[PDB]
Amino acid sequence: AVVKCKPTSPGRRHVVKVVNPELHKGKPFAPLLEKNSKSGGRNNNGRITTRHIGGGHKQAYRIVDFKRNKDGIPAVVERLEYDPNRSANIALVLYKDGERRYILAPKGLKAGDQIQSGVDAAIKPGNTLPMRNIPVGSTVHNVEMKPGKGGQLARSAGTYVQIVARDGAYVTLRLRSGEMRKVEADCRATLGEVGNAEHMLRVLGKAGAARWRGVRPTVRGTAMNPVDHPHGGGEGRNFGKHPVTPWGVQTKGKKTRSNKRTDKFIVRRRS
Amino acid sequence: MKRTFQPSVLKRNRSHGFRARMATKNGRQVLARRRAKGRARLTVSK
RNA sequence: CGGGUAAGUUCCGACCUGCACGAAUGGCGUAAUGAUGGCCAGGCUGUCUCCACCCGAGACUCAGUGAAAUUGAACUCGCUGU
RNA sequence: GGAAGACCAAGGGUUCCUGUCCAACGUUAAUCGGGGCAGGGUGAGUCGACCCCUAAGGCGAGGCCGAAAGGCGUAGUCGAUGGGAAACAGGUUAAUAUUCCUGUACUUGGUGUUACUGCGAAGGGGGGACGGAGAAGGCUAUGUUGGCCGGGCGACGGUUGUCCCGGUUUAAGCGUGUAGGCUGGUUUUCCAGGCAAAUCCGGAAAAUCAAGGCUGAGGCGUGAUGACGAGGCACUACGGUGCUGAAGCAACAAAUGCCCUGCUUCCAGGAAAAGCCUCUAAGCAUCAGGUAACAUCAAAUCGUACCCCAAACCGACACAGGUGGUCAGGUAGAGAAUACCAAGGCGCUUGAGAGAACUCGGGUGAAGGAACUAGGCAAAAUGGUGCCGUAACUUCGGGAGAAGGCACGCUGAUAUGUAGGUGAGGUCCCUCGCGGAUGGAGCUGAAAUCAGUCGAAGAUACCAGCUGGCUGCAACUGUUUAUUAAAAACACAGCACUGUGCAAACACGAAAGUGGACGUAUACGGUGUGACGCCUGCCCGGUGCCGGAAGGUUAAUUGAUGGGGUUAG
RNA sequence: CCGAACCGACUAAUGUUGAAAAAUUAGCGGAUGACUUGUGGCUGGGGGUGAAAGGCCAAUCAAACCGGGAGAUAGCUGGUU
RNA sequence: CUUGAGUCUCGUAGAGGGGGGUAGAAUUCCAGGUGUAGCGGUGAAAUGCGUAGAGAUCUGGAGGAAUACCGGUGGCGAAGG
Ligand SMILES: [K+]
Ligand SMILES: [K+]
Ligand SMILES: [K+]
Ligand SMILES: [K+]
Ligand SMILES: [K+]
Ligand SMILES: [K+]
Ligand SMILES: [K+]
Ligand SMILES: [K+]
Ligand SMILES: [K+]
Ligand SMILES: [K+]
Ligand SMILES: [K+]
Ligand SMILES: [K+]
Ligand SMILES: [K+]
Ligand SMILES: [K+]
Ligand SMILES: [K+]
Ligand SMILES: [K+]
Ligand SMILES: [K+]
Ligand SMILES: [K+]
Ligand SMILES: [K+]
Ligand SMILES: [K+]
Ligand SMILES: [K+]
Ligand SMILES: [K+]
Ligand SMILES: [K+]
Ligand SMILES: [K+]
Ligand SMILES: [K+]
Ligand SMILES: [K+]
Ligand SMILES: [K+]
Ligand SMILES: [K+]
Ligand SMILES: [K+]
Ligand SMILES: [Mg+2]
Ligand SMILES: [Mg+2]
Ligand SMILES: [Mg+2]
Ligand SMILES: [Mg+2]
Ligand SMILES: [Mg+2]
Ligand SMILES: [Mg+2]
Ligand SMILES: [Mg+2]
Ligand SMILES: [Mg+2]
Ligand SMILES: [Mg+2]
Ligand SMILES: [Mg+2]
Ligand SMILES: [Mg+2]
Ligand SMILES: [Mg+2]
Ligand SMILES: [Mg+2]
Ligand SMILES: [Mg+2]
Ligand SMILES: [Mg+2]
Ligand SMILES: [Mg+2]
Ligand SMILES: [Mg+2]
Ligand SMILES: [Mg+2]
Ligand SMILES: [Mg+2]
Ligand SMILES: [Mg+2]
Ligand SMILES: [Mg+2]
Ligand SMILES: [Mg+2]
Ligand SMILES: [Mg+2]
Ligand SMILES: [Mg+2]
Ligand SMILES: [Mg+2]
Ligand SMILES: [Mg+2]
Ligand SMILES: [Mg+2]
Ligand SMILES: [Mg+2]
Ligand SMILES: [Mg+2]
Ligand SMILES: [Mg+2]
Ligand SMILES: [Mg+2]
Ligand SMILES: [Mg+2]
Ligand SMILES: [Mg+2]
Ligand SMILES: [Mg+2]
Ligand SMILES: [Mg+2]
Ligand SMILES: [Mg+2]
Ligand SMILES: [Mg+2]
Ligand SMILES: [Mg+2]
Ligand SMILES: [Mg+2]
Ligand SMILES: [Mg+2]
Ligand SMILES: [Mg+2]
Ligand SMILES: [Mg+2]
Ligand SMILES: [Mg+2]
Ligand SMILES: [Mg+2]
Ligand SMILES: [Mg+2]
Ligand SMILES: [Mg+2]
Ligand SMILES: [Mg+2]
Ligand SMILES: [Mg+2]
Ligand SMILES: [Mg+2]
Ligand SMILES: [Mg+2]
Ligand SMILES: [Mg+2]
Ligand SMILES: [Mg+2]
Ligand SMILES: [Mg+2]
Ligand SMILES: [Mg+2]
Ligand SMILES: [Mg+2]
Ligand SMILES: [Mg+2]
Ligand SMILES: [Mg+2]
Ligand SMILES: [Mg+2]
Ligand SMILES: [Mg+2]
Ligand SMILES: [Mg+2]
Ligand SMILES: [Mg+2]
Ligand SMILES: [Mg+2]
Ligand SMILES: [Mg+2]
Ligand SMILES: [Mg+2]
Ligand SMILES: [Mg+2]
Ligand SMILES: [Mg+2]
Ligand SMILES: [Mg+2]
Ligand SMILES: [Mg+2]
Ligand SMILES: [Mg+2]
Ligand SMILES: [Mg+2]
Ligand SMILES: [Mg+2]
Repeated sequence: AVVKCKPTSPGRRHVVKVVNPELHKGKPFAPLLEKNSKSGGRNNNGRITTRHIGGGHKQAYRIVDFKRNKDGIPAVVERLEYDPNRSANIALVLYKDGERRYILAPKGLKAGDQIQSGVDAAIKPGNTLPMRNIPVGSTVHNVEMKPGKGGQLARSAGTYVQIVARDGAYVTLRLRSGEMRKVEADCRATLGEVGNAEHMLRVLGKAGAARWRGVRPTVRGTAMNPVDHPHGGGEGRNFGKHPVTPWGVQTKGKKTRSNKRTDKFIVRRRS
Repeated sequence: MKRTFQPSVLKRNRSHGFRARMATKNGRQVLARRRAKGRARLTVSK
């Protein structure tokens, strides 16, 4: 549910929380945990290569099954859990043979539900099939781009993909961006939408709430000196130039896609 | 007031010690230079 | 122009003749917050009228130790002129 | 005296102790010294390092990449600031001591017996193993008072008592298993999981019992017929040694320490690997190996002095500076504030006089009270607890400690000490205990009311908000020009535009790669704006961006055609 | 929210051949957080890092330090027995 | 007391309400085929669209909204509907 905080202090007045009473309150499933230490946005030259990253809360990595290739064996949802690594929630599922795995939690999935993968799985939310076996027009998520590679599209909270057509070895998908994209029909997809759609309704409310998430402050280029940024300089607030990135490329409409290798799969760009 | 030299022997040896000098060709040229000058103490290594 | 003062180039409220405001290089408001800018009042006082006395640490004298910047050379006054 | 005491890490390196010397060093003198010279001093199976194990990160056989130098990285191998066995009390030196001595312990390993016996890993599983905040209960450290024991009878009125002073200490280990915390137990059968196997873990189905296990502070017992112990006595080379030794209990208060890696709750969702336990594979078969008891041997090496909020470290100085961790007594107090003290440590390495101006740091001030000044700068002032009471405005939380006001010491009574807390003997019960119930002796003890009483003054010292009215700017908490700027600047939650379909855009990089992200459009980057409320109008001619692609123009490339040089003729 | 430790640095006086090449004293702000701190690691000079002041990168910063090209060049100033 | 008011039994008509699904027509857009100089609009025009191939015509796709005929001074609802 979406809950406004009461304004008992200035840093709380605008906070809006997403509170889900169904998420597990205890610890995660340890055999599927890994450590995952932070980067500060720095690569192996030790240089900052993505600005505005650092700090935030310590986080363990949950191994999530994006391939969904344990075919023919049913699993039951044991519990939903918070995952710090992503916007979606995850579900711990127990297979009939006694194996446990984490999956992205689809909308509507709850403890006790049954799921299955494979060519013969039923058309139900949480089931995974090759898109060859999914009716045209369906809503799916966690879509593979190459067969067997694992889900890569529509994984964020509340996202989904529409199967709009099927021609030969390929299906045409409408992505969340609005792009129409061809993908091999042997690629798998999970029925339904990714859950936790209220994610986008939260309001951080204060500066520190962004710092808790590992985001460091953004300094506007127009607030700098010319040596630092093309926008810098001026006696007072001055601008007088076409907006650019810190490295000089136009940043208000100039397109940057240049991938002739994958152009053949884009039926229609998002705009 | 806190001054610039705050000694630590581990940091001294890791930063400037004999084995650190031997690890790169530029560090071995430091040692070659100091041997040619005839320094009595080649490095910080105690 | 009005208010506040005995008296107000500041302040507050207006007027519009905007040298040269104006709508996300945002416009107009806004409770709360501020070692933030301006203005007024009560209390308070050596801030002041106008300073007095006192207690300590130096300054001063004696003994011991013992610097510094500077320095062409000096037998190194005023005035009016040059 | 929450240090200017005690003790570590770091850093230093003989500064430590003793004798001797006073040139230089010491801001003076120096017989003294962290100074000179000489001698002495650091004792470990248990403390630390080394060691086993890993984090960030480093290096890295082959490998991939790069003119060369080199870059990245796999298998690996390093790397603590983290995980991993075990010792305490007393005594002793001029100087070391959990290291020496006395007493009493514990751990790991090698051997060898004996008894019994499926052992076996580079593999599987378990465990190790983990956040923030908050709330209590049970405790101990520790303190206070009484009792006890020893001593005292007071330089000046009184002091044989409801008087004064001191002491009243004891460990690890071993045994016991309590307040509390967690979890149902046991036995069969079966199985697409745990790269193979598995009796282990996971899963399924039955039967049966309902209490079984795990964890755990403290207490109690033992350790201890010991040790220590106020003092006494005897010697001193008057520094100190030698000898002996009483009581050695209870109640109450009580941590920020322990139970507690608990419990409750929240979202921002909280290392790793080994030691350890367990399972089997290859293999081994009356062998090896395993388990237990007993014996015996081993536990090396390096550090250990001394300073450590400092005269020994970082600051050129015996420099108002800087420096992480641990300990935490009394009275008042909410307190680790503050005042006065304890243990303990110090008076800061020039002194002696004098009592001018002027400077510095403070005290008080007649009448006036901001007239001072750029400006109330500075100063003065306010200041506690309980109760009464409190406006506009407001995002309904605030504003608010608004403002303003009253009470406050001591003595007696209520009540020879109350409400409350604590809780003995006794008594009863028991599935007999570290038990339940009853009962309340003793101990501790607010707050209030009534009456009285002293002073100019009872929050008496230290300590400890000045308040209100109008307005600009920024929503707010934050950040910044180390060393003249803390702000209205930066950031910020929120908003919008825009890029990005994943081998993402983008960034570091001749490259390999790496970050973005073990993320996937409810995501990620860039840009502007800057909570919230009401809103955000017109202009696409210019510059940019986006789309279009018929025509004009146009590169390398191609080399038609024309012209020339040469000369067989 | 009030307030010590701890982290800061708004005002004033002193100091300015300082006790100190940035402090002392009286007041001042934060004080469960975008907090603070120990140990170790990583980023390198047209480069880093920057809640952005051209701030900081060893008392050095509109391009660190050290060595080299190097006796750069100096239509300028000084000096020239 | 049973005549007002209500309960039960059986049936009837209804665009009464809430939720979900689906169908066909049409508009627009996208792609392609044929085809060529106009289309569109008005009182008349112009802006606009079109030789970069529109309009027209055929095929395929995407998507949203509304439900022709039935349909009625017909029905249902407290009103809004
Ligand atoms: K999450
Ligand atoms: K910003
Ligand atoms: K600018
Ligand atoms: K810079
Ligand atoms: K500017
Ligand atoms: K400027
Ligand atoms: K270093
Ligand atoms: K702008
Ligand atoms: K606004
Ligand atoms: K301020
Ligand atoms: K103001
Ligand atoms: K001196
Ligand atoms: K007496
Ligand atoms: K020692
Ligand atoms: K005191
Ligand atoms: K005198
Ligand atoms: K009582
Ligand atoms: K106060
Ligand atoms: K505003
Ligand atoms: K400030
Ligand atoms: K700033
Ligand atoms: K508002
Ligand atoms: K608001
Ligand atoms: K324009
Ligand atoms: K334009
Ligand atoms: K930390
Ligand atoms: K330097
Ligand atoms: K440079
Ligand atoms: K009906
Ligand atoms: Mg960013
Ligand atoms: Mg994340
Ligand atoms: Mg932003
Ligand atoms: Mg600037
Ligand atoms: Mg530029
Ligand atoms: Mg301007
Ligand atoms: Mg302009
Ligand atoms: Mg006027
Ligand atoms: Mg006036
Ligand atoms: Mg005005
Ligand atoms: Mg403007
Ligand atoms: Mg303008
Ligand atoms: Mg506009
Ligand atoms: Mg504009
Ligand atoms: Mg604008
Ligand atoms: Mg603004
Ligand atoms: Mg010496
Ligand atoms: Mg000595
Ligand atoms: Mg001596
Ligand atoms: Mg002397
Ligand atoms: Mg002499
Ligand atoms: Mg000496
Ligand atoms: Mg000596
Ligand atoms: Mg390498
Ligand atoms: Mg090699
Ligand atoms: Mg490694
Ligand atoms: Mg190792
Ligand atoms: Mg360590
Ligand atoms: Mg000693
Ligand atoms: Mg005790
Ligand atoms: Mg007497
Ligand atoms: Mg005992
Ligand atoms: Mg014991
Ligand atoms: Mg505490
Ligand atoms: Mg010692
Ligand atoms: Mg001294
Ligand atoms: Mg000092
Ligand atoms: Mg400190
Ligand atoms: Mg105390
Ligand atoms: Mg104190
Ligand atoms: Mg005098
Ligand atoms: Mg005087
Ligand atoms: Mg004075
Ligand atoms: Mg005074
Ligand atoms: Mg006066
Ligand atoms: Mg008087
Ligand atoms: Mg007076
Ligand atoms: Mg007055
Ligand atoms: Mg005046
Ligand atoms: Mg005047
Ligand atoms: Mg003042
Ligand atoms: Mg004062
Ligand atoms: Mg108060
Ligand atoms: Mg008690
Ligand atoms: Mg103004
Ligand atoms: Mg602000
Ligand atoms: Mg602030
Ligand atoms: Mg400054
Ligand atoms: Mg300042
Ligand atoms: Mg990649
Ligand atoms: Mg702005
Ligand atoms: Mg600062
Ligand atoms: Mg201060
Ligand atoms: Mg505050
Ligand atoms: Mg505070
Ligand atoms: Mg260089
Ligand atoms: Mg500037
Ligand atoms: Mg510097
Ligand atoms: Mg340059
Ligand atoms: Mg040259
Ligand atoms: Mg020269």
